Amino acid sequence: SAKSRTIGIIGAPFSKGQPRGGVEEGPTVLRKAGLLEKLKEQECDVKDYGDLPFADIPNDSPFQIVKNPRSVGKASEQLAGKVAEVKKNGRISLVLGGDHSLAIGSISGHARVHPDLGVIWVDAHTDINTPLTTTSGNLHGQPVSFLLKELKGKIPDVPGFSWVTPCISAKDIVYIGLRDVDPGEHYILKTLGIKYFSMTEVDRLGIGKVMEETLSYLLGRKKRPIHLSFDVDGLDPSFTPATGTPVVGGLTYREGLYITEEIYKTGLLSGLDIMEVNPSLGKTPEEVTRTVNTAVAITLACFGLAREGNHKPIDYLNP
Amino acid sequence: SAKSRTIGIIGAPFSKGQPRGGVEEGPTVLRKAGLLEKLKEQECDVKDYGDLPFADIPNDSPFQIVKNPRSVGKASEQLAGKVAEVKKNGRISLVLGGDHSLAIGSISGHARVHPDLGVIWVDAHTDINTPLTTTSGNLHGQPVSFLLKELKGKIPDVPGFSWVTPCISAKDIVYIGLRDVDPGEHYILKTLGIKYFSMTEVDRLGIGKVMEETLSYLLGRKKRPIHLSFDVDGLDPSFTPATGTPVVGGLTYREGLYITEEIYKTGLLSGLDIMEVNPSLGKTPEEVTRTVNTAVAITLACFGLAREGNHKPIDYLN
Amino acid sequence: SAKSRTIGIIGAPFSKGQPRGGVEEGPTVLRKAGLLEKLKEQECDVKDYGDLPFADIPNDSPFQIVKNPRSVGKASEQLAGKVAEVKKNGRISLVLGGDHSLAIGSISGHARVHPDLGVIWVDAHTDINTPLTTTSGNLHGQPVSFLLKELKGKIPDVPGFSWVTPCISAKDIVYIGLRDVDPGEHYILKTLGIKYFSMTEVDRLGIGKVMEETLSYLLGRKKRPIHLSFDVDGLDPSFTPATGTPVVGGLTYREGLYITEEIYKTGLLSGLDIMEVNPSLGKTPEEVTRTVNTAVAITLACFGLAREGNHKPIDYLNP
Ligand SMILES: [NH3+][C@@]1(C(=O)O)C[C@]2(CC[NH2+]C2)C[C@@H]1CCC[B-](O)(O)O
Ligand SMILES: [NH3+][C@@]1(C(=O)O)C[C@]2(CC[NH2+]C2)C[C@@H]1CCC[B-](O)(O)O
Ligand SMILES: [NH3+][C@@]1(C(=O)O)C[C@]2(CC[NH2+]C2)C[C@@H]1CCC[B-](O)(O)O
Ligand SMILES: [Mn+2]
Ligand SMILES: [Mn+2]
Ligand SMILES: [Mn+2]
Ligand SMILES: [Mn+2]
Ligand SMILES: [Mn+2]
Ligand SMILES: [Mn+2]
Repeated sequence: SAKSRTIGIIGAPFSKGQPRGGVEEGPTVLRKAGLLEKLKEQECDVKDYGDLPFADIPNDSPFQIVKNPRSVGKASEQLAGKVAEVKKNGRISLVLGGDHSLAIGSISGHARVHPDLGVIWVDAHTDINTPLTTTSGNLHGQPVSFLLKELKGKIPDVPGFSWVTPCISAKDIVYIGLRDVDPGEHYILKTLGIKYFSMTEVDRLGIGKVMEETLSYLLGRKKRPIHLSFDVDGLDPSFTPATGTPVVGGLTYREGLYITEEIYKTGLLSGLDIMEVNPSLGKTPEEVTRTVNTAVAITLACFGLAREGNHKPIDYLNP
Repeated sequence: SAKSRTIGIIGAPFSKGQPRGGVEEGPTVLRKAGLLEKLKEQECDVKDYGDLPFADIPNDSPFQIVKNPRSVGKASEQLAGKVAEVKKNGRISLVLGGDHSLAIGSISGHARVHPDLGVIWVDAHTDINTPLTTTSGNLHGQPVSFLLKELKGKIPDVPGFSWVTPCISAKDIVYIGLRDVDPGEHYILKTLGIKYFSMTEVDRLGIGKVMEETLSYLLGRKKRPIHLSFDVDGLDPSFTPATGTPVVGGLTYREGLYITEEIYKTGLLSGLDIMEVNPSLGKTPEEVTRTVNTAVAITLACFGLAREGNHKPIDYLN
Repeated sequence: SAKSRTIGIIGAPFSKGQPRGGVEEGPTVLRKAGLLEKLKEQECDVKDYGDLPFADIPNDSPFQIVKNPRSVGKASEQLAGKVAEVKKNGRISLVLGGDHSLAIGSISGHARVHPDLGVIWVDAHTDINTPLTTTSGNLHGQPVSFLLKELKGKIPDVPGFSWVTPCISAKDIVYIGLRDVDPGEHYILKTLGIKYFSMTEVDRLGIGKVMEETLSYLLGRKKRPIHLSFDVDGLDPSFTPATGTPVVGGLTYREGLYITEEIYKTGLLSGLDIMEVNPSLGKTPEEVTRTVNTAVAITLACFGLAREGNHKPIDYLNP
């Protein structure tokens, strides 16, 4: 199959980045929904590397207020190794989460094989809090801080993160869907001059202009791999309610599909994260099914499924 | 009343273009909602040509996988005759469906009186499958194939369709709202070079640019008649749930009203189809009422009802 | 605090401008939701002038079809005096309604201190019916007609309104969100040549272009105080269902936040009305809260709360 439709699926059943149980069932519910089968139906070369075990770390005291540092640290270190293995096999790494702290490992591992990569971060949250700016202490709101080169000297020695080396510069990341940012995070976002399209920008410009600007900002100088880190809470909770930190006034089902359709069209998608699907956080069994279906739809669009339609290079009027 | 406000209403209680029962009740639920009365309230000259009787064809064997060919063929043939009669009487034909296979008859009947007409097709689906590309065999998903001049020779001899003559060229149709297109249909669109605004285009451009481009593509050379074929599943199932083939991520209530408001403003609406309203597919009685109300609102906008407001040519302050 | 964040709160528990009971509980439910506390949390200087006592007028006969004229007349006369007092104290007047007839008093009282003010009217309705064009006889659908200078000679001697002097010209008002306009109102709108962005315009242009044009139309010549009169039914009933006259196809939660965010950014907000919140019209206990939370969110955006985030002028990376 073509490069843009060759896929290495990694299940990352991990939850200790945040306090709500159930996010570790994300790989299980996404698979049961028939993700692998639906991708193979759209001419994809899919290989399943299974679910990473993430063996228990019973002795994992907090670093100041930062909860489960060694667990989050080790899960991300093993994900890095697995993502790098998938990348070396000439496959787009498809990380099924799991909480967004796993992005430390996903982007790090991807950058080991492709150091020139650019990040598109779809989320309601910046996840750029450092272990010292965080007020919650939940590492799922800190991944970007461990990855940025400009934040070196501002990240303290956190147990389980000594393997981490900042791999991305402030200029190679674009945020889309922002609407819930902490004071410390907003300060980081402005002082470093990170490119962002909050909900305000999406409202002002329209998702067409947002995507046109996002892709020109990151690819204008030179074509390079794209790493899309998709947090389902980035979409409005009317489409993805079964998630840990939902915020009203989010990206629509259409905007979510438009972002992913545009990234596919570049033929440069190299890494993908489908994060924060928590099937225990539905209010009804339908809310869970609605979130999973939306997450599956976003994923299919990342690998070629277009609303206008798709067809094989054959004559349909004379079979 | 003005030409843009003179209507000939045709009831088309037909369902055999698809397998789900209840879509034949569409003319009944749209009328009960007070469509005729509400149109007369907005200074429309309304003439009701009634509901067409669709006689049973008991031995209507399938053409390959294509279900009920003679039934779908005869219903359209009847609709074509009625639409032409309405058009000759200087009226805008308002077809109350019924499934989308009735578009074969609606557009054919309209083209007999106005051959230079342009088609605006609002829908989640292209309905351009031919009897040979179709996988479902449901005729409601093949009306455009029978109408296109470029597909002459690609349509086999289907029982009940020998009266059909392709009346529209690939350059005379614009699609709005596409989000569920079959491989064969996508091939047809691309090879014939049909103009389309799928949900991707609506997201990219905005409905303002979509309409500006749709109307310029069609009338740019000179003014010509407009046939709007409105399938309620073109709109999102949060506004029109009571329909046979609903697809998520659809046109909003606002986008639907914006398309119809822009078409009204041209004063060139000559034919209208309000299709696929199925009152048996509402999960609650409210889902049915919501779909009917949305369909009625779309129809009123086609004949002048504007969100900014409307007023009679009199002095309201004196 | 900053002028744009120095606020004076006025409670206006009044309902006799329409026939549905409960809209007088609007100030009570908005306060209970913690509006004052949330504003002080975003560095606002908040002063509460309390709830205006609206004494009963037992012998209130209708003027033709116009219901409760003296009651509506006296309530706005009382509000005008209070708004003017708040304005003289160098504060942004924040009127918590209450039905939209109170806009007669809110805009009048504001114009006594700032006569060059511009009005942004966020609503589904024009509220421009005169006491003679109205078919309902409900004064909350008439405040604009009492305020316009061009409609002087067309407003009859209505009991309780002799204190009223038209303070705004047709060129000084912009409508946003219109979708339910009476024939008489549409005639007034067109004959006077009032600037408006009905839902048709919002769909055509996008809220970005709508706001850019609204602010340019009013502030292009000279900076002037902005009076935002926000009726919650201007937003779609999926966000504000607990309201008297809901109309489908309204402004989204995002569009509402975008309008208010843009008005804040000018630093020229001088008067604000949060009207038609009726907690008795919520089909479930959930519908009231949704409407209330939405109204509180709109208000916070008017005084600085931004979706991209906010931060204090301190170095967060080096405390
Ligand atoms: N910035 C947060 C954090 O934990 O740092 C604050 C938060 C808790 C209270 N208000 C929202 C959650 C947010 C982190 C979001 C992490 B996510 O992976 O879902 O983007
Ligand atoms: N192209 C379809 C067909 O029946 O040909 C296939 C369909 C069934 C399963 N996938 C979508 C329905 C579609 C026909 C749509 C007809 B309609 O009037 O609703 O637009
Ligand atoms: N123009 C109205 C009026 O009473 O003037 C007519 C109305 C009643 C039935 N149809 C809509 C209500 C509208 C006025 C609404 C007042 B409001 O402040 O909520 O806009
Ligand atoms: Mn996240
Ligand atoms: Mn998030
Ligand atoms: Mn159709
Ligand atoms: Mn359809
Ligand atoms: Mn109002
Ligand atoms: Mn209103």
